[PDB]
Amino acid sequence: SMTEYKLVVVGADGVGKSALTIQLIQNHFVDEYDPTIEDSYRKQVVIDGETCLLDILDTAGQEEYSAMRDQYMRTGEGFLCVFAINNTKSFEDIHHYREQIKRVKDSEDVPMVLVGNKCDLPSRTVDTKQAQDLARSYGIPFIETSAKTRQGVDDAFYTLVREIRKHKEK
Amino acid sequence: SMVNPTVFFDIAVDGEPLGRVSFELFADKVPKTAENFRALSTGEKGFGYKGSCFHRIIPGFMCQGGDFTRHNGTGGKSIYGEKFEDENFILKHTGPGILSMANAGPNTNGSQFFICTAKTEWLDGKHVVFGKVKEGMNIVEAMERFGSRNGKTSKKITIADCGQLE
Ligand SMILES: Nc1nc2c(ncn2[C@@H]2O[C@H](COP(=O)(O)OP(=O)(O)NP(=O)(O)O)[C@@H](O)[C@H]2O)c(=O)[nH]1
Ligand SMILES: [Mg+2]
Repeated sequence: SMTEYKLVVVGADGVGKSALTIQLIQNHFVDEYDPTIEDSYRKQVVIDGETCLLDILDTAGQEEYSAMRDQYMRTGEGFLCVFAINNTKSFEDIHHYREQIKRVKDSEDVPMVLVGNKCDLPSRTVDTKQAQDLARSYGIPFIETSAKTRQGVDDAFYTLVREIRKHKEK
Repeated sequence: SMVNPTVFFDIAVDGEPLGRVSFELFADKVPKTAENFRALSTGEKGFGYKGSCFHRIIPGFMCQGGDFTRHNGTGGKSIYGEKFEDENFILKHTGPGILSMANAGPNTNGSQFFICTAKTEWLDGKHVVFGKVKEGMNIVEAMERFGSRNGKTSKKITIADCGQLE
């Protein structure tokens, strides 16, 4: 079999959206910060025995340009909603991303995964339980990741594909 | 102008001269912000724009540069410290040639700046406009062609020399 999924990576600036994506696509960790405007990637993977093409849209962490960002959300089938475990503001921003996705998709059931990135760092400010509780209240998975060590990177993207597939089954 | 300084950038493409862009800096209306750009253009404080890159060029919108500290689009510093406050929003992003401060939110002006190649009115009230291209808009239009949709440039566009005129 083969299928294809449009994945969109969203979240506040500097949380590691690009570093997570670049680990998945290019298998290296970018230590320098290169702020995103917009980037797109394609990769063929096998998830649960089912081959698929991932189209990943790496978006900029910013709340300006609502109409452009709404178009990303209309076209996207699932969303990785990323915060950094050492940036409380980025965690507090998550509910705004979920609200925008639901409004644009006109649905309360949109494939989404909550990603707590930078778990390698010793400067945590957001507790795992806090993030788990938020994800539970949304009915979505929570994955802790480190783009630096690659921990959880495949899991985050593959889990999102699983969420899309479960949504398509309804 | 009898009041507003004129500064110039000699633009280079992979080291080769492209041409000169001069700017009127609106010290009459935006004095602190104009003075920062003037001083960074002369290098008189011991640091400034000479050698730095236009790291983000998006056709239809703007050419952005001015990171002379990190050299990667994340840096910059003013003559007043790392950051200074938004001085005023008297002037707007009315069209091509407008020179305005880049920032990372309220009161974070440093050295990064952008030159508009179109009206960018959604930036009004959030970025401080402080100057305009005087001569060499054709050179800015030539720079714009090295950009791309995400701002990455296909050749390295730099300020090979800069200073104050008149
Ligand atoms: N230690 C550590 N640093 C990380 C991790 N992920 C990203 N970083 C660092 O955090 C900075 C920002 O990462 P980046 O992926 O560019 O963030 P972004 O969310 O894409 N930013 P933007 O919204 O501006 O495009 C970079 O210096 C990067 O190396 C991680 O898991 N661990
Ligand atoms: Mg990014």
